[PDB]
Amino acid sequence: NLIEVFVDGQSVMVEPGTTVLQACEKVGMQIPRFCYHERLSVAGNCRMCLVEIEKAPKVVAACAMPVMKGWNILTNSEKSKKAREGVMEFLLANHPLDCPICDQGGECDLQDQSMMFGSDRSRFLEGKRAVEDKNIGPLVKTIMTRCIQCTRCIRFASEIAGVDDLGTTGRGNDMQVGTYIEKMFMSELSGNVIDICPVGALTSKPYAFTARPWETRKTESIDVMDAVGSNIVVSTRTGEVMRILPRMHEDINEEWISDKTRFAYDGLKRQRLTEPMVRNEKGLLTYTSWEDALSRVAGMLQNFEGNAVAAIAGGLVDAEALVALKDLLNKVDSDNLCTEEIFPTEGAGTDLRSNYLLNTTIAGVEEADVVLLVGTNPRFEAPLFNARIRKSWLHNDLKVALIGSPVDLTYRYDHLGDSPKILQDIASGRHSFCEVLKDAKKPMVVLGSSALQRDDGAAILVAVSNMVQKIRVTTGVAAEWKVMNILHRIASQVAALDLGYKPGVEAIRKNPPKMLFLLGADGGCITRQDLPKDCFIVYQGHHGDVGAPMADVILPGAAYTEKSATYVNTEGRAQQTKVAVTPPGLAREDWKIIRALSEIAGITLPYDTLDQVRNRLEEVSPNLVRYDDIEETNYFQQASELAKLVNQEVLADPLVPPQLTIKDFYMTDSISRASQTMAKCVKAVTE
Amino acid sequence: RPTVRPRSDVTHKQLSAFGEYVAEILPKYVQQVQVSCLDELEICIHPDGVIPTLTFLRDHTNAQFKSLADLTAVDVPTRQNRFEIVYNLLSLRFNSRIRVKTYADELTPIDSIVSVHIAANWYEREVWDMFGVFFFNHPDLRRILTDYGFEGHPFRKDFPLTGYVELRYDDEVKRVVAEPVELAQEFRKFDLNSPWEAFPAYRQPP
Amino acid sequence: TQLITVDEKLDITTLTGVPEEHIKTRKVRIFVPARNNMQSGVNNTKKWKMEFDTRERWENPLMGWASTADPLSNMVLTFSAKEDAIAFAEKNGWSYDVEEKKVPKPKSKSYGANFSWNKRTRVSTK
Amino acid sequence: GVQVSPSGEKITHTGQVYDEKDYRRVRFVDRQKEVNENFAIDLIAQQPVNEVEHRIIACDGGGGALGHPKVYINLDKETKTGTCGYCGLQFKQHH
Amino acid sequence: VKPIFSRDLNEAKRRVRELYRAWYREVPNTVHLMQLDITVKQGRDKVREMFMKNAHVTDPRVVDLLVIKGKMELQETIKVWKQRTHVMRFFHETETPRPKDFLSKFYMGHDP
Amino acid sequence: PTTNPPTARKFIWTNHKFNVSATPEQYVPYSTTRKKIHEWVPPSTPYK
Amino acid sequence: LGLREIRVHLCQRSPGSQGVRDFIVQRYVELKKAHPNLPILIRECSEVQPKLWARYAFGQEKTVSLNNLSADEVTRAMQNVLSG
Ligand code: SF4
Ligand code: SF4
Ligand code: FES
Ligand SMILES: [Zn+2]
Repeated sequence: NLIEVFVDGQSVMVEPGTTVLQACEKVGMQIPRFCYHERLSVAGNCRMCLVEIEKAPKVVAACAMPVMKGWNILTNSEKSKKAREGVMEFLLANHPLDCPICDQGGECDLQDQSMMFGSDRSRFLEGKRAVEDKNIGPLVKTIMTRCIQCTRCIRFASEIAGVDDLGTTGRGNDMQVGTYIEKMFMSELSGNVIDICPVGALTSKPYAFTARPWETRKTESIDVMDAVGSNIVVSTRTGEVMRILPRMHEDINEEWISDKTRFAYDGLKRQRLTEPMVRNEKGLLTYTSWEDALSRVAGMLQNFEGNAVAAIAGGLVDAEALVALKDLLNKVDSDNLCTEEIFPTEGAGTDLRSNYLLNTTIAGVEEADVVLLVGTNPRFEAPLFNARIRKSWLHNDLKVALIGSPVDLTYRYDHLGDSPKILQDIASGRHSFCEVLKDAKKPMVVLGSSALQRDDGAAILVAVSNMVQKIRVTTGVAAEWKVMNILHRIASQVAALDLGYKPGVEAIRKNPPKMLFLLGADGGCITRQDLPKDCFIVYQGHHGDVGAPMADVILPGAAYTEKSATYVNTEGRAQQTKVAVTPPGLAREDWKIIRALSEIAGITLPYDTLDQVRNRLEEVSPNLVRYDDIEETNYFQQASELAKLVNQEVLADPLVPPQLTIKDFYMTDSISRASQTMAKCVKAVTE
Repeated sequence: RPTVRPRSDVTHKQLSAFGEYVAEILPKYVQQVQVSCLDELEICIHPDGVIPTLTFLRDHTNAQFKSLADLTAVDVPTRQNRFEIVYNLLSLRFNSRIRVKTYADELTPIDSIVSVHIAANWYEREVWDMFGVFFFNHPDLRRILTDYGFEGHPFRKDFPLTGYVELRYDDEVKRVVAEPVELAQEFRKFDLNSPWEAFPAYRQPP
Repeated sequence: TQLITVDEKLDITTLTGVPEEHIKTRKVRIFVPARNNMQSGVNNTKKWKMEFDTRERWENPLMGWASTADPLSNMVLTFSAKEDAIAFAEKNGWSYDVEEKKVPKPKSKSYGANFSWNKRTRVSTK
Repeated sequence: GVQVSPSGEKITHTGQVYDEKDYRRVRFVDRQKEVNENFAIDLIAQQPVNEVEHRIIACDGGGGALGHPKVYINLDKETKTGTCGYCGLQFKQHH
Repeated sequence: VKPIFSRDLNEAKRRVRELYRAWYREVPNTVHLMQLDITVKQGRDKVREMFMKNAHVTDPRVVDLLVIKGKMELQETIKVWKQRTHVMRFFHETETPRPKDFLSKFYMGHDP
Repeated sequence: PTTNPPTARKFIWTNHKFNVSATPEQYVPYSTTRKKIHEWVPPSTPYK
Repeated sequence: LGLREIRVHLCQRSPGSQGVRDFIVQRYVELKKAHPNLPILIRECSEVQPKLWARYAFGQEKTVSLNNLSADEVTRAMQNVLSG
């Protein structure tokens, strides 16, 4: 099943069902594009891609044609270059000339194609059309005068964003693109409409006019704050964080990003800890130096020892910081290393890496038939897994089932119940969906980390594990296709479970520590009610919302754009944020602060460089130095035989995530709570 | 066509015949012959090739390339031998120009052409100060264009543009002293490479 | 001349004139740069590049300029192969972090599958 | 309108002012901080709106090649002053 | 690999010791004739410290190129081409060295 | 300008300030930007 | 002295880790039912040496490397690391 295709005399064997663009991308010649995104559907609208097809007198579009047999696509011919210069002349007939106004200065995809592919002088002397601007939202500023009507935004909002709101009204040059009525197009993934749009017609509103893409310097990092772990280009201008852009890696995020992590860059410059603060004798928090602050931490850490020195991590915390803090508290031998969000510790919490990961690969969500989802809203908690599940729901016949909290997704999802007892009903087998999964080949169940915040979270894990064991009884599946997997809403939770921090706050509520000190924790679960009176808490972190005004000595750490750090997604893949802008003033990196704390105490942590921290990471868990690789891992059968002996009971309440609607999606984990961009998002949504 | 510069093929065919002649006369000792567009002939030879190829071009009857224009490294870090040392010759009779290339790194030097061309007696000092390319048999090879103690050959691509050493007068020693460099404003480096294919004939294979 | 043979990894760490602070505390990257997402091009993604670790960039006390003490922060070095870039980083002595080229997988994009009789991949826009 | 700080510092029209404990004000003693009297924000409120009959207007800032490029402004939303993004001269439909 | 003038490490060390011989003859004439400030024992100690800075290398190619660089500094200090300030740039007395311990490097900035 | 005067605009200066270096009237430079990194203020009340 | 955290590093395709992979296949479950409070972490990595990093108290991390070690040898190693 191969076709001999000539591209200017080449000999490329391409599979059928392809395009002229996907034939020429194996050569390296790029036929110019505006309407065709690679990851959107084919719709020939912009007509820039016209090439000649070896001596047939009509030039054909590179979007629509399959190359049949032995065609020679003359990509650098007279007729194809006249077609490209003519279509660029017709695109720049009615384009209003706002290129010094425009946000896409160097990032215009049509400045570059007019500069390398169009003509020299326009013969237009008539008058351009002008289109009334819209009010789509406080994130997508839409100057629709310069829109080239290429319909790349309406296919994204109809197929992958799934909103059905952007479509074209009218005909001719009077055809204008956008919402016909005054509709606030504000969903998740509404910021990926901007980077899809090759024109600067609709662009970002918080990055309206602040910088320019030739001036900005483009570094690379991984995401935090949703646990999908997407690759991010941070574009920085003069040591200031200016854009966050998605970066292509086809497993984790295929040129998308969510609106939270692409407009929470403005959180990083507002309500940020810079200087170390110390509880004064009056009762306030006064700014001191590191030489006094870490000396007070060491003076209250040499006294309390053994077991009553604890730490709660959670949120935006590196997997290097947990290594340095885990050695820092294991040399004072207290294992009360807790987290913000609760994973159950009754059967194999920190052990056995198939009970808390995405054991199905995120590319392998496309290689599935039944996806059943218990608990969370995937549209809010990690939206890009829901983008992958919409791509798998579109491009092959994938059937969806959802248990608990009937919430409008981007599809129809076949809602079964609001209860955890129907997990036991499917595990025994009386429901119709047992016959539906018996009529299918590849299932996967997923179990988000907001149903595990409930009281019967271990009962939910035991019932879902026995249910998926009966699912593996019903379906003959391969051993390489693991079927039980868990998504998360906190990026540091999977890193703490890989490093062996005991999840939940079970150790804190069992033994109240004499000296807790919290590392970046801002979730509303822990306060001075389960704790003694003095208790000497540090906030070793950034963006003070809860954990810093209720603190004793504040140590300002760095953020996700601000250090060479290791973060793990739900897949088990750990990547490295590289440092883009250093943290302001006296704020340092988290492992740097913890190692200086160990130096100023009587402890001796064996670190002096970040590569030595990665060597200790190789010693403690050797998946977090291995980069851009989900390590293949197993032993779910021993986890199931381990958790079958756990005897727990669910109770009859409807399980529901805290992100029920979109009005509380836009405020999580102290960056979106602290910004004014996401405050404008909540203010726009709730009115 | 008044925009495009007009092309005469007679200089291209006589430079093709002369490059065929130089690759014929030195088969052990010429690697590549490139008669480019804009009608310049480039002859790329061995690091051992430089003394007898330039003696041939200086003293041959049809060559007569007596005057050497410049001796110049370019630093391409993606090669095994990073420095393309070029020698531009000039015929005072035949009105043409050979651009002789040769390859080097910093650890395999070239025999210098001071024994045949005394034009290059300062050009060797210029390229050894500039690129770290040592040359043999020189009278006094010396760093000349950077400072008396400027550690680091500056025109290598691994050298930064800003440098390492700044200078400042100090009243403590009552002399001009060297400091590690820090800048009042940074060098705002741009990304001016457009993402589209500029020239379809000059494309690398994947 | 006469030929010698030495079994040693070559290093020119002492003759580039670098300080000792800018050769042991640094980390370079060996990376294919990603395409800027509002653009749709290949010509940045084609060649390998070598950027350094981004050090600190404080505000100037006069007018808020980007004042820095790291002169290798503005350095980007183009390349053509990962093996030559790794050999350049070994021959200069900086520790590397190598990231592989994230090539796009070619999708099954057909115009005839946009208008189906039974499948859910129908486009309602046209 | 040039506003005044409690330290007496003129507020620059972009919104820049120095804080009362800032050490960067010591370049202003025995000298002066330059602030223009003609504020660019306040110099557009004196410009009247242009009542025109065109559905789409063309603006160049006056002079042709003297001012900004000849861009085209929609006037369909009568409740919003259709502005020129280069300049800021407000346009409005006659009906 | 085609080598530079010293074929092996023994001949390379022989030319290194000849260059150190020429520097040891070179230093008292430099301190007497430049109207210099340093002690001549401090100058010979600085020459020994600059040799021990680069003396952790194996390859005779880079040892012979360091001989070529040291011969350039040698001829620029014999023929009076490196001045008082250009000689005194090697000492770096305007700048205290960066602290090798972790705590003062933590305190003074973002230095790894 | 006695013969052909220039165009007079409403923002223009009616008196020429001369070149004014080493005078109390003096240009000195500054940042023309706001505080980009907003600090976190401590609360005015203690924890208990 | 007692033990706080067992830490088994595996390789999934190396032939020197077949005994410890078979031990985790057939008798990890009664080891967890004997000691449920102390965590026995299993971390897996391709082309790595099989390791038995045991953390006791005060940062004491004792290492056992178990390349080409069978099931009886790795259960003997687990027995004398549980005993002390
Ligand atoms: S999107 Fe339109 S207005 Fe903006 S730079 Fe491109 S051509 Fe100019
Ligand atoms: S708004 Fe952008 S993506 Fe949508 S049709 Fe217009 S140019 Fe295309
Ligand atoms: S690129 Fe094919 S029609 Fe748009
Ligand atoms: Zn105007």
